[PDB]
Amino acid sequence: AVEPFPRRPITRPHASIEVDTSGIGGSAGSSEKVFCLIGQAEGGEPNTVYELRNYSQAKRLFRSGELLDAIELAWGSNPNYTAGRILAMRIEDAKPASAEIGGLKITSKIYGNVANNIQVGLEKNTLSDSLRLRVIFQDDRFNEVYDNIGNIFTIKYKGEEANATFSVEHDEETQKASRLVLKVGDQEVKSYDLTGGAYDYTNAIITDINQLPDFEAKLSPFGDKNLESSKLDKIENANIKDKAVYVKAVFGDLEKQTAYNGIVSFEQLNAETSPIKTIEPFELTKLKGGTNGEPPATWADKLDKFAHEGGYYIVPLSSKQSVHAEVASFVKERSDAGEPMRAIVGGGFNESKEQLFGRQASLSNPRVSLVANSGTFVMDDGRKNHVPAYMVAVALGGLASGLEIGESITFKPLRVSSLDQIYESIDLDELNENGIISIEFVRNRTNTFFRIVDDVTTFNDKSDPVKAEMAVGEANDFLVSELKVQLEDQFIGTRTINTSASIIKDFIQSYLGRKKRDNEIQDFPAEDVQVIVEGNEARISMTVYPIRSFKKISVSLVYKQQ
Amino acid sequence: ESITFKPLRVSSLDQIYESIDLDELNENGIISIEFVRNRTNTFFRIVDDVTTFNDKSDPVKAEMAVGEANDFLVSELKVQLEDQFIGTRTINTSASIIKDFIQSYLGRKKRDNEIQDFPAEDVQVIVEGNEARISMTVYPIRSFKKISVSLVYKQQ
Amino acid sequence: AVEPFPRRPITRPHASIEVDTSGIGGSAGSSEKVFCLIGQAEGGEPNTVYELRNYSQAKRLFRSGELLDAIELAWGSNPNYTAGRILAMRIEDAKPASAEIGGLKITSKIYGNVANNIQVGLEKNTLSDSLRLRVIFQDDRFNEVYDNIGNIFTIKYKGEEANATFSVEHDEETQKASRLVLKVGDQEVKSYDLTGGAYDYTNAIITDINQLPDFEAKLSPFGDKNLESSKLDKIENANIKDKAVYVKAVFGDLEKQTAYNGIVSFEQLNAETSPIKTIEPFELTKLKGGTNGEPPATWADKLDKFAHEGGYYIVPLSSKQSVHAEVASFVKERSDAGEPMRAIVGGGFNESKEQLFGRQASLSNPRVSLVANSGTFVMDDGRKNHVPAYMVAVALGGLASGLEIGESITFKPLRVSSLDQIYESIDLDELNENGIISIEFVRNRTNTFFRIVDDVTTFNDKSDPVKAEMAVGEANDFLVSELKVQLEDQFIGTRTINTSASIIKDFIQSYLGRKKRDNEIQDFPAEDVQVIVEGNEARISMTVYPIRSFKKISVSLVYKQQ
Amino acid sequence: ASEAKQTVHTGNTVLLMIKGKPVGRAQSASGQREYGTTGVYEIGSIMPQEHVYLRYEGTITVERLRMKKENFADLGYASLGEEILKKDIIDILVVDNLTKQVIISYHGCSANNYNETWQTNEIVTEEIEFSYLTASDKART
Repeated sequence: AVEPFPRRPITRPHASIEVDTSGIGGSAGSSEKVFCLIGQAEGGEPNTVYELRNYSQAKRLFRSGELLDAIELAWGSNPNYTAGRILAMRIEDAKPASAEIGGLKITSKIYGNVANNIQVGLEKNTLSDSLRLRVIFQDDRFNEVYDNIGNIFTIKYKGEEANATFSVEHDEETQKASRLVLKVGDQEVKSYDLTGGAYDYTNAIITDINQLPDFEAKLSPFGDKNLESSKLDKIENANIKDKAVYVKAVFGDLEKQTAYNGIVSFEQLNAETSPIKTIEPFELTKLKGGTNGEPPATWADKLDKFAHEGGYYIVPLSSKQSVHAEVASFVKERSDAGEPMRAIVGGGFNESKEQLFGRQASLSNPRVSLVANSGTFVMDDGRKNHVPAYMVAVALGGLASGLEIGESITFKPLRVSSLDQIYESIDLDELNENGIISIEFVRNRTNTFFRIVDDVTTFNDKSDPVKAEMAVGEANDFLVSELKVQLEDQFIGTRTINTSASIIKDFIQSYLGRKKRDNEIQDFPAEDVQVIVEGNEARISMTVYPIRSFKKISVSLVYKQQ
Repeated sequence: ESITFKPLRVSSLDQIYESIDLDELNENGIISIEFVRNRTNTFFRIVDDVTTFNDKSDPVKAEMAVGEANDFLVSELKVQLEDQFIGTRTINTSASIIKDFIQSYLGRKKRDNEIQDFPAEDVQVIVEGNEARISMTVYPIRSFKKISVSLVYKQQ
Repeated sequence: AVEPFPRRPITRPHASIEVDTSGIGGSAGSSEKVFCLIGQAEGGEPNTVYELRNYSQAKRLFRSGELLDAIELAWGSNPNYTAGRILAMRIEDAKPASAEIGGLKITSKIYGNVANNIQVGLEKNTLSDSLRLRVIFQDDRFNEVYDNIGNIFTIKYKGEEANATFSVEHDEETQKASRLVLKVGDQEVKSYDLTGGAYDYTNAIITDINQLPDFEAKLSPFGDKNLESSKLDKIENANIKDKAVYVKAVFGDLEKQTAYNGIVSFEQLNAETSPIKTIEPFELTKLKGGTNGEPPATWADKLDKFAHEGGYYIVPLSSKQSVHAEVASFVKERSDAGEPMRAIVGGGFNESKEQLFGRQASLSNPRVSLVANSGTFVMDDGRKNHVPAYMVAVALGGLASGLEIGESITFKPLRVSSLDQIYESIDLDELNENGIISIEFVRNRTNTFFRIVDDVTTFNDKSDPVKAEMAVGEANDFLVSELKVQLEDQFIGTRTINTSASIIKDFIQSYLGRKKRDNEIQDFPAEDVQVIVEGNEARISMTVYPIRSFKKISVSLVYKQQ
Repeated sequence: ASEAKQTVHTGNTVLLMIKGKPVGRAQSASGQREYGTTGVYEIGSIMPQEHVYLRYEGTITVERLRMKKENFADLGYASLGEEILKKDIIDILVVDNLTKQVIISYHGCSANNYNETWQTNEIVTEEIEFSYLTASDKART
């Protein structure tokens, strides 16, 4: 994934303690499989996949949107089972805000409408021949101010002659500093030619200038001011004798002091060779152009980014049919390309059954599963988050990505406080047989839960458990992936002459033998395995029994009056 | 082990600094002493061990703990190598035996726990006549400095 | 080729240890074959091929360039399959830098733009009537100093006679000064012609003069000075009765000592028959005129330089189609001449498969293979470089160099950090079926691999493995070449008195049987060999079955109850 | 048959070194190791489900013909009396004679048993047993 945004390194050893009302609403749990999502998000940059591990990082990265509400449930949908590693990506093509004033261009790494609220301004400081910069950002409450910007160590002259003059000269084809000279009266004493060497470093120039008997070099009091001589502003005939001469690089020093501060980034304006325009102070200005784009009718380009990224149980955050059509085709190709995918979907605030039958008619791919119910969840903040069905699907997906390989989501609890719909037994039977997931309410002895009734997928034929149900498909998908990798390594890079059918047969039995010891499968008919070999090609067939699961029971009662 | 955060006998100091002042002072490469009081328990502590050298990019240069341990390590290794190899004939010596000796030296060093684990494979040698050249890779002893905590009250 | 650098002379027995950011790097492993490379590279002699056994030599001589990065890929790609020995020649026709000051023409052993950063100067040593030298190569920080240069020994005449005179004559035809006569009171004792014979060395002259009861020649302890007599300087009427008369060979002392400097060569300026411009002290001055030149439009002359070197694998670090044709023509010539070779080629960034087919259409030759993928590599010092395909070609070449003759590069892993494009299964099939070698990506539970799908040359036909699979053709190549060279030695080279066709047949069968006993060949027909003799010529024909590798496996599963 | 081409290490090809010297008149050398392997058994089935490693035992044996000079007692590599407590660890190498390449190395060797024999017409035989901490085979590649 695109790496999470960094943080400043350690400054000092200490113990930082603070208080927040919300804090961390969740975090990742230990896992192997990964969970993927896409939706509306206010933050980051578009067409990008990020690795999420903790709620705070996602919250800071994505300041607002349905994403965090979906994320929060996934890491808290169940006390024991949690989604784990998450991949996320915003749909809409947002753009940053911008401003171009006084020889500088200001842009925000944040893309969206909120970036327009960022205010940046430059002020003039006459006490030090410098500029101040202030930034204000109301929503994040991010403010930054810097003083004595653009100053580099000064020089002074000590001799008798009437004048001592200093200059900085630039390359005509790059505007970079090429030469700076020291002169005494009508004669020249020294110069530094910017072609590498000690002439690059102001630190060395301080030493070299100090070595001159008649010249003095002294540093500014406000922290480090070291800068490469290349960035120095052009200066001509700076009088050194009467007063110390200030060495200027407004752009170079500004960039260092305003380093980090990703809310604001700087570009120097090429004046309409387009020369580097002089920097000027200007009053605080709200940025403009920060916008959130519209989502296109086709997200297929967005979905392709998740390919070859090891994801599983994708969940698109949308109800409209067009998106569901794309993902169903997408996962199919992922299964073909040896990186199988499964998806969970929802139809909005449907709160009805007939619409689902039409949707289930549209979608019958075994690789996708549909959930019907919609309900309210209580966040960490306590908001009564009333959400469509496809948000409930995330809770199921978050649970599934945490659950082990060989166990189903069936009959397990859920965090949901309340639901919009509760169905009859016959309604559940018809709904379940249609191939749709539902959530049921159970109460006994004053103990209330919400449970997953089943794990059946949109595929219809019950005659193929590997197609119909998640438990068979999920375990089967990982099994073939593991077996396929081992077989490729063992056999492909070897000579045909020493290989034969019988050795292939023994390898399979050993692989299935060690698998059985781990109990990931039921026992297998070892004899059923048989092989054919011809030249560079071989064919294999094997028989294996699946992992069952007990679903229904029947009881009766009799009273004998004694 | 470093002098960092350890106490001191001092009864009182002339100066006490702010957190920002300490940060600027520490980053400049200057040692300072801080006053700590909690639950009516007062100490004076060494904030850090950084030296006058500026570049944080070279821990062996910047900090005492890396340099001090490194100084003794090379002194011990240098003496052993001089005794083992110099007073011997070149004809019976080769690169491979040199490589094994280094691994054994670093092997016994690791058992004593004076160093972190090392990538034994990275060691490689060249030999030519009376001269030989060696390069090795080793990992240092780390030290945990800063932590971050947060609090949340849920009213229950 | 030439192993360029011999030992550095040492002074003291000691052990020194110094921390550093970087180490000595990789090393050449044991190998049957040799790997040839050409590319942009700073340092070394142009149009000269250097053999490298260690990365240290590569740094020391090929001071920088993409070529040096290629060597790192060759040895760093896989520790198990580390690449073998290397032959390298820089494409750039660099020039030396020169300085002509103080009676001396000074030139750089280094070739390139770096050479202008060399500074050399002479100084006058008033303490002993001698000249002094300092050499500083600032980029490598190499500082050298010589003192008391030129003065060999001092003569004193001890008698009471009025005048003793020392004289040395000069020959204008050859500019030599080859006589040395001691005269006292207008009477001569001996004269030493410095043109060899009786007084070839100054050692004999010192012995001769010391024997004279009235004279003593005493050796200067500052530097070994046993120069040949012909190198003594022009001297005219020096008073021997004085405190000290010096015998001087300014260039001779310079010629010996300066030969050991690692940066500089010295020449004695002839005035511009012109007499000698006097060697005199001068300021430490930069050398000038050293440049990298330009690469040739045609690399054929460079490739011809590698003939009769045994490097089976050659890789040009370029994407030019014409250059590829030059190598293919060159390899074709060598293979027919009796020196088999293989060329590995790959061009540009993320080049279109159609453009790959365009290269295939232009070029279809079993002696060459075309690589399509471009990616990035993490290298020493932590730097990661995004590079064209021909750098990937080096990794394939370095890998194939390390692998044994009978083992193909097929399916073996690769360390490359990432690739520009991730080809699909169908995308990969199109390339491989059209004679394009590619890289495949796979993912484990928590691991990722980049694999070489198969061995294929640009030649498209699948009918003949030797044409298609370079590994198979390579096995045939080394088999025949090793056989013939051995056969040449026994019958042609070694004096053979008699020979029959049947004897040759037996020797061939003996050779093949040995290979099978070493597992180099799996099977062959014993009776297929043919031998014909015709005067001074013999024809040999035989067949051997190529080895077959394991390619395809097809698997099917059946789930069942119980 | 030839020196280089023989795929098998004959006794001739091998050389034994200690502390930068060869061991003269060596006759035999054996190295034995035990990983302390054990099987895991449970109530469910008799068959062992897994195998694990518990303890590492490593010993090397050497025999030698007592030279009139440079014996282990003379050379200090072995000790008889209380001086053993003043003897540090030793490292042994087994070497390829042709190129002085390393074949296998024993690290941290310390003595266990020391045996000596004298007889009327036989050559004096000196034997010694070393226990070591680890054994490594690296620098070959």
